[PDB]
Amino acid sequence: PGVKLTTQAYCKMVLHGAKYPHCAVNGLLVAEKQHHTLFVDCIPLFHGTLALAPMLEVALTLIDSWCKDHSYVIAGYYQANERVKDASPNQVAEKVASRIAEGFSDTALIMVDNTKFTMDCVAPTIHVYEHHENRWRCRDPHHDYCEDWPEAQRISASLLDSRSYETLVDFDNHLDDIRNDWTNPEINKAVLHLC
Amino acid sequence: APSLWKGLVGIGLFALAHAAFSAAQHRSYMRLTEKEDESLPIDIVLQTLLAFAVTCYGIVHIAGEFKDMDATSELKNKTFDTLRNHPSFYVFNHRGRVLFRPS
Repeated sequence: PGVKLTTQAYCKMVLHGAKYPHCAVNGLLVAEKQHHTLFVDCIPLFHGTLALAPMLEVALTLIDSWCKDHSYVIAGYYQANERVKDASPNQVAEKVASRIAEGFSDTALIMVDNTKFTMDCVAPTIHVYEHHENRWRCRDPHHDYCEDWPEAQRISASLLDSRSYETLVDFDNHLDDIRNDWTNPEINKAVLHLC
Repeated sequence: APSLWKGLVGIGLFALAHAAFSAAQHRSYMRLTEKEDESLPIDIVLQTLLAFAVTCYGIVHIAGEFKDMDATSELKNKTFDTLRNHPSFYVFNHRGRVLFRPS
């Protein structure tokens, strides 16, 4: 089964990682349920200690409330480690992956690297792990998960060069600031305009 | 606003000093003339009282802090996000460091 994602979700993930480069970042990819797995967009869950389930409880419940409103579905969950020399999924990540795999039959775990994380990204810099309820833990060596690599590179370079990634909001900021949404409207307008 | 109060206080002090000089001149004249045990005129006395009240008003407004007794309102807008990080233990191992390495 191939894995494919829209450059919007990848840009959102990269920018969420850039917003807090010192603590671990968390995200949730969203797909459409009506063989290749197509991703629509990602929402950033939390940042910081990143070892608390009951906050994830409210986050995931509100995420479900949103998926049953616009007829969406949750595909996978992505997490990046804090240390640069760390590319191994954690126990909480595996627990969330199993929780999502109970419902959906296809959940890929996305590890964001830190070693090859610079201004001029090469291209993929993504680790895809395929986990299940059994002891099957395999990482894909290298494939293509994005549509237009040159265009995506151009938009990523433009977004990172221009300091306009402070508008990116998190679920924690939603609790702290009810004013701020969590659907990233300005980001969507920006990616649509750039294309 | 504080500058206006400071200027008003200074003007009141200057008026008080001028009234003092006028009273001193009045007493110097009084020492000249024998007897004539009279008091200083009431106009200057009213002016110096006006200077007394005017400077007494800004001296209270200059130093007004009046901070709240309750300490829960001072750690009220502060979030746990800033409290989580500490100046003491600081690890310099982040992806932004290698991202910002070349510019």
